[PDB]
Amino acid sequence: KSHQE
Amino acid sequence: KLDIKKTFSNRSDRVKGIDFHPTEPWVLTTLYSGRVEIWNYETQVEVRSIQVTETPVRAGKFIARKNWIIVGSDDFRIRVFNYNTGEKVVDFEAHPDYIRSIAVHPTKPYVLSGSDDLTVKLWNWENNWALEQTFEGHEHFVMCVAFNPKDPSTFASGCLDRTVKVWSLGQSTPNFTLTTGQERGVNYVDYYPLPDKPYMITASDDLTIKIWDYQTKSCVATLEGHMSNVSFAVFHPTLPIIISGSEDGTLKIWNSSTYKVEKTLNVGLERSWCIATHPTGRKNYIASGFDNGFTVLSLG
Repeated sequence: KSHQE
Repeated sequence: KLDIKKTFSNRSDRVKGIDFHPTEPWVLTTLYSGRVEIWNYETQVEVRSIQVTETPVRAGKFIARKNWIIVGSDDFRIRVFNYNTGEKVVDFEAHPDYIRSIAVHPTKPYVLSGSDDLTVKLWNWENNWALEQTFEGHEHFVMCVAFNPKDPSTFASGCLDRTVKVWSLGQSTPNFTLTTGQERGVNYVDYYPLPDKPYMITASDDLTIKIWDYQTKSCVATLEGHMSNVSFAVFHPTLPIIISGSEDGTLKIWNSSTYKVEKTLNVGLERSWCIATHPTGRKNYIASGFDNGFTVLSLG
């Protein structure tokens, strides 16, 4: 998952 | 005169979304913890807060028109609350994946949501929040949606597929696609609000910010200076400046004519994720959300 944060 | 003053800062869990109320000295924050807060930044007192969900709430806007806030979360849902009573107005599944961004039409009862499901959707609150249109074409997470303030029958989506698409309400394909050359994708897109320039601005994980002429599709300028992912870049509505924020933990103020950095700020709250500018430019207020809280600044 890209850009989870 | 650029005379930056801290109006109010408080600590919280990571804030992913932020917005100014247009007539009350309030800022809305939406947190990675599922919580949303509305602070009066002048009295430094919380006006209302809600534990909306357990998942991150990445998007949040006031709908002053209706005394609402609208929020979107990783649990796939759009929720609307009355900020005077705290009452939940509506609660529906909007996308089968994360909601990254929400935009509100200035005169019509329309809301746009951008999602990891590769789409933008248009909801109509005068038609029971019915889904009126789905905009398909993007090939990765759409990270940001924004109406053209000079013509809100059009809007832009910024996407990790390295493009910005500009669309017309009522039409199924983009009016144009901008191939940005920002190879790690587009995290953010914003319009210059004034009629003298047909400008848009994009921010990327590739550490660049780019300015675009939306009539010729040309890159006007590339702004370098950040040392980690650029989370956002926006034109200030009244001051001749650009404001950006980065995972390098800084805010940068750039001259909008020369495109040179005028000021770098480390407000001490770690990584920067989101931005808002006061709609009418009151006290030249801006606000940004960070890993460790938010700050509201007066620029001059």
